[PDB]
Amino acid sequence: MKYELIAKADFDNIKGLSCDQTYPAILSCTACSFVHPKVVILTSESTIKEPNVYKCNWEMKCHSCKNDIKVSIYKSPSLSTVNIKDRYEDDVLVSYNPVNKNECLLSILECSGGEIREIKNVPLNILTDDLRLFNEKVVDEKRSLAEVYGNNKTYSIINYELEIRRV
Amino acid sequence: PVKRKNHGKNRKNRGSCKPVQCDKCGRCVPKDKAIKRFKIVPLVEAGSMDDVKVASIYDIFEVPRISYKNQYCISCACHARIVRVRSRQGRKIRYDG
Amino acid sequence: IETSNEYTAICHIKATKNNTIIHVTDITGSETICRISGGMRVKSKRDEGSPYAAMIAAQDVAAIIAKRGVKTVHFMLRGAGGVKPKALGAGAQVAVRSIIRSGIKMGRIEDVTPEPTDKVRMKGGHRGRRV
Amino acid sequence: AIQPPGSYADNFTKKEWYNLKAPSVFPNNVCGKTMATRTSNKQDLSTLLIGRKFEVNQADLTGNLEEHARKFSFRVNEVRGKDCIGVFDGMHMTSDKIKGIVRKWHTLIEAEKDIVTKDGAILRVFVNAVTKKTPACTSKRVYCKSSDEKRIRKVMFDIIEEELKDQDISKIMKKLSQEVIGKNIEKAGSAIYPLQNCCVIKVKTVKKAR
RNA sequence: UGGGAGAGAGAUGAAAUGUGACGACCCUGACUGGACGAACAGAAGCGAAAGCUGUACACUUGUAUGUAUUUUUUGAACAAGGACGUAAGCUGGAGGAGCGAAGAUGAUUAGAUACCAUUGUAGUUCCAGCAGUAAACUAUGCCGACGAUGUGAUAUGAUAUUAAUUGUAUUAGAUGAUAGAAAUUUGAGUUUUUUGGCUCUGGGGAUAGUAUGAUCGCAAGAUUGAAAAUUAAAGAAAUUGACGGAAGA
Ligand SMILES: [Mg+2]
Ligand SMILES: [Mg+2]
Ligand SMILES: [Mg+2]
Ligand SMILES: [Mg+2]
Ligand SMILES: [Mg+2]
Ligand SMILES: [Mg+2]
Ligand SMILES: [Mg+2]
Ligand SMILES: [Mg+2]
Ligand SMILES: [Mg+2]
Ligand SMILES: [Zn+2]
Ligand SMILES: [Zn+2]
Repeated sequence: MKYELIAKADFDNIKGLSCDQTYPAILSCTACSFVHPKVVILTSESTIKEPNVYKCNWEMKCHSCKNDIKVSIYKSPSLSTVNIKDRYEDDVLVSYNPVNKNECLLSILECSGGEIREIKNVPLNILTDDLRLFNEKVVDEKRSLAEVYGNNKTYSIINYELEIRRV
Repeated sequence: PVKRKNHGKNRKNRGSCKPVQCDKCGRCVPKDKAIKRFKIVPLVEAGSMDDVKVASIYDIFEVPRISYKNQYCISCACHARIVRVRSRQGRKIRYDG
Repeated sequence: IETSNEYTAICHIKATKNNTIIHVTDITGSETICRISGGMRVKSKRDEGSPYAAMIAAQDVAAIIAKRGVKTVHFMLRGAGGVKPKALGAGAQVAVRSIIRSGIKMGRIEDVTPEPTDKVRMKGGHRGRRV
Repeated sequence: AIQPPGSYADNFTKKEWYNLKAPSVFPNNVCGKTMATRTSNKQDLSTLLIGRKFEVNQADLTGNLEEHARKFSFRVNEVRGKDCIGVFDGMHMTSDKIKGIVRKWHTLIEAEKDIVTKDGAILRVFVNAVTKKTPACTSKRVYCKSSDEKRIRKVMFDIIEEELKDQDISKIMKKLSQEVIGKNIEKAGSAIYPLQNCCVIKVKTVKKAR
């Protein structure tokens, strides 16, 4: 059961999106149709390793049926890098995920015990089409963030909605 | 030293026997040096014995049973605890049916 | 009296450790009334042959078979057969209890596991399957 | 629903219904309903109804609750109106009673023969028997000699040829349902060695009747 | 290959490659090929050994039990010579369903060219011949005289009669007795109070079944078979502890 992270909205004057590999989610067992009532935060830094049976990124044991649930996080396949200049005249290498036509991939999830239902919102990093970078933006209640640059430049997001689809 | 009187199996005054095959692993074993069990199970469960009575179109009928014979090599047999290690003086007891 | 609204049908069940398949047909065996397998309702590959997914696979059978006018059902149970170990799976007793529970009467139960007179060479070497 | 739909690249209403008919030797000749699909008008469905086979219990035909072990299968050759007519071509015993009669420490004898009816058809029969316990109950070794298994097999050839020589199908089917063979073979075979549990297992048809 | 029906089937501790809308998998109706005789099936039978289970005929062959049948000492074991000999492996023709070394892919791993899984050739099947090795083990050469009770098994004769106990030849097991370093044991007994007859083999470990010569074989290889330089141990049966990614209460 291989899922993905895909953001779809109306985009203008952006070049890419970036985030931290951390997502709160609601999980559910596949032996019993039971929804875990509490949200669970998952990180790409927590490692659990056994030598010859399995390896995983997060671990869980069910309460109703005691079935094992293993979650693992992978990185994005289409990950590219562009140079950028700072305020002072120098060069710095940054990494980002390129926005395609009305779509953008972030990360790959995978699961061998249970399902994923809903993922919460992450404060993503926005890349400017005309070669600039801003650190941390949080999408508001309207699901639409707009910000104006000083020299009469504007970028915006319209109707930001997250989705998951198994492959 | 010698461990058992008959060495591995109960074969006397013969030269050879054709081999049979285990069900779990599938290695060849001679038919004398095998472990064979017999058990008879019914088609219906005892937990579902009363519930067929309300659904029967017939008045009275018999529930049928089937038999089975199994064969194993001795590596598979001791692993599934069909046959266990016994005492040295208690090895000579033979439980015929 | 045998109307088009009520008749007698035969049910085949093929249960192994990996999967259970429920196939119900008429008295001849040439036309399929309904056929729903246990793997079609489950989502994880480990749970195709579980007794949990079989009772889901038996209850949706009783819903569609009520539309096509079946009153009583005969039963044919079998295993894997051949060179495969032929023993009855876990989902055998689960399926026969759930169709009866919905209100359908049973006619006859028979055991049809095909047993060979002689075997062919099984999988595995002279020393066997060693895990 | 393990398979996602984007990963890999009502005819029940238009179906006609018919009735089955057994041969009229058994008092319950009605068996059940079948199905057939009519494609369009000016079509004859009689080609599809011939080649099928059905199988009915013996106890449902006889209307009796005593015996249920034997089983009969019939072949369709002709349609009248909404009815389908059958003829006897197959018989076999149930699998659970076949496995029950065999035992350890006891001699099993079996035989077979090909035989021809009054019409142009050839049949096969199978006969089994096991040995009986003597009142000399000291022996667990109730095995019989291999010389006497020849002699009991010769008597098995005689009664098969005598009971089913050239009699017609009405005498063929009723002689099997009444078990006339195994009881007569139990009296005759018991002279050399006492037997029990004599029965008929299966009846096979070799070639069809014109 | 003819009918019905329309999404997954199959494997694992858990999965992956591989596989299915040119329609599998399941239930049905007919066909063609190759291999093999389930359950009964045993501390039961036959064979010089390797070995030998579907039915009916044809040819051919053992050991044992009974007995006023012929002949009259023709016997046991064997250097030279001769025949048979599972499984692979070779040349020639027939065949090829399942299984499958070598080769190639998917996972595990520090590393796997190994265990796991998917494919895949020679082979294993038949006929005609070479080849001569196995833990070919009862690890116990062949012939001959005497031996303690109890429960069995195969064949067959006498007494006896529906109730038994008895003869000869093989064979399984238990308890004593002997012998043995001991485990064990109707011979592995009748032995320092050592002898009925006949063939073959061994002399502390390692070098080594290795070199060299000779005789066999289409080949692979088989039988026979040393030494120079080295070393104080190698080994068999059994008690007491310690350990087990060993099992029960
Ligand atoms: Mg041997
Ligand atoms: Mg047989
Ligand atoms: Mg004898
Ligand atoms: Mg000499
Ligand atoms: Mg010689
Ligand atoms: Mg030779
Ligand atoms: Mg040798
Ligand atoms: Mg030797
Ligand atoms: Mg010898
Ligand atoms: Zn659960
Ligand atoms: Zn095994």
